[PDB]
Amino acid sequence: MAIIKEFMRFKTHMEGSVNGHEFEIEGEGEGRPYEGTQTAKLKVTKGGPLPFAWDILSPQFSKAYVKHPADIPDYLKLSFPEGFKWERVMNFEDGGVVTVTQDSSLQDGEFIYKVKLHGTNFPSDGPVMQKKTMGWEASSERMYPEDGALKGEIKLRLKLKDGGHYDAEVKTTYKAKKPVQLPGAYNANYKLDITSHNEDYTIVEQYERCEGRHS
Repeated sequence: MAIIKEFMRFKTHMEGSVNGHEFEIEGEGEGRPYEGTQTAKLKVTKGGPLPFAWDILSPQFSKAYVKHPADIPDYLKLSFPEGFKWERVMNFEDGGVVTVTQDSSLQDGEFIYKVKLHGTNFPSDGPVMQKKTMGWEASSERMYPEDGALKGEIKLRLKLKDGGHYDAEVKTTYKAKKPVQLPGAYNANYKLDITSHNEDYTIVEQYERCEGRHS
């Protein structure tokens, strides 16, 4: 219940199910919220090893860490200490769907994230269930004010191991727990990398850089 410092830590917990496969993940991260950089270390605590591509989970692990110029109100930083919630749908090009709900708060000097995720309708021979993906390309989320919340739309592109790409259309609503100043439409430009992973992807490290700007 405080301020966002130049250096901030986070703890995260995810409960999810993908194609009937139940799991939980606990993680710890850190970064520079005003620089727009962060890292996270995630561990599968239940249901590992996962039978599907880690990549569908990585974008679910932190919008307080977006670099904003002074002219674009930082709605999601402004939401603290009480914080914000978001809800997302990812529609993959072969019919697979992920939905996610998340709550973000600031407690005792650290961000606390709680994530719930459903994935379903991934084909058994597709790249997610066959683990044939190799990270996300850099992307730009179009952010805009609507219904008193901040909305985001992204066309995400997953690289495939054997060539080509696999797309998801992503729509998210981000809502502060109390009214704070919304921005005009802008672009949130992300690069998310898996920096390490053990054999079976039960311990994974990620890095993300995100900066908001006007096009």
